[PDB]
Parts: sequence; structure tokens; C-alpha cells
Amino acid sequence: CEEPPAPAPPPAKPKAAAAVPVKAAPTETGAQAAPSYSYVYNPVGKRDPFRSPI
Amino acid sequence: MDKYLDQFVKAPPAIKFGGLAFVVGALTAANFFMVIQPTEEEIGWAVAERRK
Repeated sequence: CEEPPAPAPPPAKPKAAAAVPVKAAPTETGAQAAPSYSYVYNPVGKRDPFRSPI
Repeated sequence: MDKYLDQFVKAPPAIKFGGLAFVVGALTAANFFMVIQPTEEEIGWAVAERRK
């Protein structure tokens, strides 16, 4: 077995240890978006109508 | 106290056995060192692997 901590070099858990931290997964997953936004809008208006009809 | 440098300059069975014994003692020192060194090397490979 391994004891309270193990023996002393530490033993061996730099390799168990290191190629753990962690599982990894790595869970290459669950990201989030800013999305993006569109822009508005082209006029100046023109008259024919509606000046005469009001 | 003389007859003893005569014996110390001479030898037969007692000193053939003795020489065999000093030799096997040297060889055991050698193999114990040659099992202590793979220990150090092994702790080293541990420190490398964990860093990976």
C-alpha cells in the first residue's frame, strides 16, 4: 500500500502525481458566447406625399 | 615476538581462506553499492515522471 504520506522521495507520485492533476478529462466543452450584434439603419425620408395629403 | 612475522610472511590454509574472505567482503561491498546506485537513479526517474 501507500502510507499516511507514502515513504520519502516522495516516492514515485511525481509521475502518478503529475500525469494525474487530474483525470484531466480534459472536458473540452462547455463554452459561452458574447454572440455578436447587427447595426441600424439607413434613412433620411423623402416627400411627395405626405405633405399634400395632410 | 618473532614466530608471528614468520607466520605473517608465510601462509598456507589459514591465509588462503583469509584472502578468499577479504575478496568476498570486497565483492559484497561492491554489489551493495551497485544496489544503492539504482535506488538514487530510480528516485530521479520518479521526480522526472511526476513532473511530466
